[PDB]
Amino acid sequence: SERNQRKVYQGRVVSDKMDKTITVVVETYKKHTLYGKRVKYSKKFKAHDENNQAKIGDIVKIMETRPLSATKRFRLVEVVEEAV
Amino acid sequence: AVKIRLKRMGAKKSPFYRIVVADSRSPRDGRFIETVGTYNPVAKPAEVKIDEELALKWLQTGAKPSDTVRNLFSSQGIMEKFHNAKQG
Amino acid sequence: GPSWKLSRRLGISLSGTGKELEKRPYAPGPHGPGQRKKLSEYGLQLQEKQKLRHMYGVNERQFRTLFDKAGKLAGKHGENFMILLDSRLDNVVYKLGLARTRRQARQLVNHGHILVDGSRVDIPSYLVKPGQTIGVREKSRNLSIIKESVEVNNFVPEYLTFDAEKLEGTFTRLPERSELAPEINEALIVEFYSR
Amino acid sequence: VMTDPIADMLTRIRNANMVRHEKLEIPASKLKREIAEILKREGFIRDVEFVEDSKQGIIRVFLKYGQNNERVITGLKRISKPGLRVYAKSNEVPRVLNGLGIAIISTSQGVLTDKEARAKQAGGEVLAYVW
Amino acid sequence: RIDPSKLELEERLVTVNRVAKVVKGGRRFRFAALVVVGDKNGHVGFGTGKAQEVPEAIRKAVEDAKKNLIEVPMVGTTIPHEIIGRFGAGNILLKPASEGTGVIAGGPVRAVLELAGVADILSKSLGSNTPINMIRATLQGLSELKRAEDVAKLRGKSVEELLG
Amino acid sequence: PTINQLIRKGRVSKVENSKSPALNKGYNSFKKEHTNVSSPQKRGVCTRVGTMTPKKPNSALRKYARVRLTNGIEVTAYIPGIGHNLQEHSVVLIRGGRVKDLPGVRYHIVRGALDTAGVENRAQGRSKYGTKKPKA
RNA sequence: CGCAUUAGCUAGUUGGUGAGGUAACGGCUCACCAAGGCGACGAUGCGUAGCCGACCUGAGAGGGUGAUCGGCCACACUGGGA
RNA sequence: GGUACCUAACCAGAAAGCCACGGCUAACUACGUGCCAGCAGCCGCGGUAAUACGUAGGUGGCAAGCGUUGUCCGGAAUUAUUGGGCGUAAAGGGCUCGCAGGCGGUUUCUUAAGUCUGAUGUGAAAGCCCCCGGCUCAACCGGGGAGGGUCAUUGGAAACUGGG
RNA sequence: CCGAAGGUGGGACAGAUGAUUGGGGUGAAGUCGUAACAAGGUAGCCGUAUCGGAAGGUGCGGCUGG
Repeated sequence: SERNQRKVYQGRVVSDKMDKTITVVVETYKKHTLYGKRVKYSKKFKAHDENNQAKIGDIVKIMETRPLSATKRFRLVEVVEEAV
Repeated sequence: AVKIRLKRMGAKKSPFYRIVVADSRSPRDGRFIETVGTYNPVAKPAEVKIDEELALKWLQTGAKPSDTVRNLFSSQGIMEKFHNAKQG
Repeated sequence: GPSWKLSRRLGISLSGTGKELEKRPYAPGPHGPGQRKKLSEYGLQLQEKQKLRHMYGVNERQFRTLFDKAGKLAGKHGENFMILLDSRLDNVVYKLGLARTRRQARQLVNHGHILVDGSRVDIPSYLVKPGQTIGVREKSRNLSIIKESVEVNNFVPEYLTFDAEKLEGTFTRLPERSELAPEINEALIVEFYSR
Repeated sequence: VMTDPIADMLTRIRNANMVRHEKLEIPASKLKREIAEILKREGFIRDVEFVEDSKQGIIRVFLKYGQNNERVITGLKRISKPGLRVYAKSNEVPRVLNGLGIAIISTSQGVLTDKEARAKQAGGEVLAYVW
Repeated sequence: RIDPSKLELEERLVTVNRVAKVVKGGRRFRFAALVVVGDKNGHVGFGTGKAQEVPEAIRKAVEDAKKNLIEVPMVGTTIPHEIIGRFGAGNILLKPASEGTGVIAGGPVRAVLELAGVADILSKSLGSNTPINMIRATLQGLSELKRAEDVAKLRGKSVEELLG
Repeated sequence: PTINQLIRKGRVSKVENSKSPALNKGYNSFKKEHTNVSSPQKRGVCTRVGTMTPKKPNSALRKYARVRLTNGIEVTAYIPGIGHNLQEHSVVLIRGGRVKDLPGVRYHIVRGALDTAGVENRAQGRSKYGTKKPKA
C-alpha cells in the first residue's frame, strides 16, 4: 500500500536573501474565459532550502509539503539548471 | 455513527425512500456517503431494490441500519449472508 | 359559443363540409359583408395557427407544449405537431366516429364516459400511444348519442380500425400527414412560434 | 516583421483569384508545402510544384478555372491568427458549408484535412477555411 | 443566363414609397414601388417601378422584375450552405435549417425566400433596414450559392467525395 | 481593437440609467442613509396639487401632482384619467410612467390605490383607473 | 468584483536561532539579530457582496439572479473571554 | 381522514372575465366632445365631420385569468470572442526615442510547458436533456442513462505554439 | 502580563446643511444687436493674446472644411 503522492512544480529562483529559503517563479500559463488567447502569469512561492543549495536565476523543482512557516509551503526536489 | 438509512425523496403525498449510507449527524435529506438502490413503500405491490454487495460492504466496516432498512435486508436476504459472514 | 363563426372568420370549414360557410362566407360583423382586406404575413401565420388550434380547441399553453414535445422528437417539426394533435384523444374519438364534432368527443371524455385500456380517462388532452383498444363501459353501453354516431357513417382513417358492437378502436404504425389535413398549411405555424 | 506567412500566402492565393492570375510564387515553408499538397489533392489546384533554391525556395501554384471563367476557390480565411490561436477538439472539428468547403487542420499525425482528422479523431491547430 | 420570363409568377409587392421632387411650383410626387416576383420552383427576381400612380408603378416594377430573374439552388428543399450577402451596408446571413422550421426571416428577406420556393431558412440581417438593400443583399448571398454537383465537377471530383 | 488591447483594457459595457430613479431608492430611518430598493410603487404625501401645461406643439392642460416620498424626494407625477379624488396632503401610491409631453414628469399615480379612488363614468379600460365591474 | 480621479503598503510585518503554546507545523505566542516581505500579472485603500450546485433569458457565446431544494460558511442583543 | 377513491339520485341547472382594435400590431364604425376633457410606448392624435379621446355596438388576443408597474435578459451586431468601427458621420495620440509588454524569416534535432488523444477517479442528490413507468392525463414523482472541468492522476504523438 | 469597553488628543475620510455666490439647461412671437450659412455683404474656422454690452473685433501663425 503505497501512500498518496504530493503535488509537484518546477520553477525559477528570484531571490536567495531570506535565511535558508528562496522564492520561486512558476510560469505555467493559461488562457482566458472570454477572449481565449493564452496569457502568462508568474507565481512566486516561498520554499525552504535547508542546505542553501540555490542561486539567483536557478531553475528548480519544488514539492509541496506541510506548512513550513507563514507563506512557506514548499521544498526542494532536484535543482536542475544552475545560473551562470 | 455511520448508518445505512432511508432518505426521503418524492412529491408531497407520495413518499419515496432511497436506501442511503449516511451519518446520524447529517440531516435526513442532506449529505450522505454513498447509496444503494431504493425503497417504494407506497406501491400497492412490492418493489424494493437493494444493491446487495455494497450494502454488505458497509455492514462489515461498521454501519448499523435502522429497523425498517434491516428488515428490508432480511426480506431481500442480505442479513442471511451477513449472519453467514459472522459464522465465517 | 357559435363555433361556426370561428370557421367563417378563418375562412375554412373546420368540420370540413358544405355547412357553416354557405349563405355567409364573410368573416363576422358590420364590416364583414363589405369587401374585407387581405391579411399581412402576421395575419397569414395567425390564420394557419388559429385554423389548427380552433380545429382542436386548444389553449396556447397546451398548444405550445405540444409544439415543444413535437420538437422533442426527430424529423420534421410541423409534421410531428400534426401527429401529436392527431394522437389527441378527442380527435381519436371523433375519427373513430363516435361524435359529430370535437365538442361531443370532448363531452364523451368529460362525463358521458369513455374508457381506455381499462378503468377510465376523464381528460381530453391524453396523448394516445399505439395499441390501445378504446371502448365504453356497460353503463353507457349504447345510449342515444353513441347510437346516433353509429347510425351516421364517417370514414375510418387508416391509422385506426373501428368495430361497431365491440366498439374497440385499435391503431396502426403512425398517422401519415398525407392523410391528416389538406387545408392547414404547416410550417407557417412553426414560423409563428419561431418568434 | 511579416508576423505570419500562412495568412500572407492565403491572401496571395486570394489576390491571384480576384485578378484571375494563373501561376503563383510563394516562399514555401514546409507547412505551406503541405497546405498546397492538400489543396492539390482536393482539386482546388491543377498542380503544385516546388522550386528548391538558396533564398528560401519557391512553391508555384497553378490556379484552376475549370469552365468559362469560374473561380473554384471563391474565398479563403485564416482562423488561428498569431495572437489568437484556435484549437478544436475532435467532437468540435468544423465541417464547412456542410461538406462543400473544408478546413485545413494540422494535428499531431500529419497536416490533415477535415475528413482525415475526423477519421483519425484528433484535433490541433485550425489554420485555414477553404471555400 | 438571362432567365426567359415565360413561367407562372405570383407577383406580390414589398413597398410603395411616396417620393417627391421639388420644383418652382412645389412638390411633385411619384410612387416608387419595388415588387418581388417569382415562382416557387427556384426562380426569383425583383424590380423597381416609378409612376405618378400606384398601380402603373407596380406594373413597371413587375415588368422590370420579370426582366431581372435569378436562380436559386434548392438542395433538399433548403439552401445548401450558410452564406452572407453583402450589398452595401446591408449584410444578411442565411443558414440552412432543418426540414420543419419554415422560413424564419424578416419582411423583404421573407418575401424573397418565400417567393423563391425555399422552405427552411434561418436568416438574419446584420445591417440597415431599407427594403431595397436588404433584397439586394439577399440576392448577393443567393448569387454566390453553389450546387454540390457543380462544385464536385469543378474540383475534378465526385459528389460523394465531397458530401461524405 | 487588437486582442492584447482587449486583454488589458477590455470592453467597457455601456452605462444603464433607470427611467424612473425616485422609485429606484429607499430609506431607513435610524441608519440615516439612502438605500437602493428598486420598488414598483411608493405612497407619499402631496405637497402641491395644481395643473400646468406642456411645452411645444401639443397644447392641452395636463394634471400635475407633486409628491414627497418615503425616501425624501419631491417629484411631479401625473394623474392620467378624467376626474380625481385627490387633494393636497393626500396619500398617493406611485407607479413608473414617463410623460413625454410635460417636462420633468416621469411617474403615474396608481388609480385604485390606498386613497386614490376609482375614476368616474368608465366601462372600457377597467383595470387601469380602478373601477369595479359596475352592473349589467 | 467595481474604481489608478486609490501607487505605494508593512514593522511580528518579512526570514532566522532558541523557548513556549496547540490535536498540530507555524510570528500561533515571546526573546535576540538581519532589512527584509507584498506589489503595475494591480499590493494597499475605498465601495459592494454570504459562496455554490442551480434559476431566468438567450440560437449560442453571454448577461442577470443566489428565493425555495441541497452542500459549505458565518452569525446568535453589541464587544471580549474562558 | 370516512381523505383520495368508487357508485347511485337531482337540475343546464351554481360557474367568464380581462385587455386592445392608425402603423409597428391581429382587430372599426357610429354618437358626444372640439388643442378642452384627455390619449400616448414611439411617430404623435384631438382646434365641429376623431378607425388614436369618452360612450355604445363590433372585432381581435388570450383565457381564470387579463393588464399596468418595477428589475433582468432578448430585440441591440447599440461593448461586437462568436459579432462593430476611425479620409469627410462618433473616432489616429502633434511628433519621436525607447523600458515593461505583445508579436517573430528559414532548415534540423530534442523536450513536452501549450495542443490533441487513451485509461482512471471525480464534477453529491434533486434540477435542464434522452428512454420508460405511476399519479384520472399533465405538472410532479419514480427508474435508467447522458450532459457539464483549460479538474487531478496516468500513458502515447511531435505537425504546430513555447524552451534548448 | 495580555485584554473589551471607556478617556484624552491631533489628523484622515464621507454625508447633510450654510448667509451669499457662479455658470448651465429649459421655457413665453420679451429687449439689444445680426456673429455664422451666398463673395452672408470684412471669406470662415483652429490655437493664442488682448480689448469690447453682446454675439464678437483686431494682431500673429495655421487650415480649405473658398
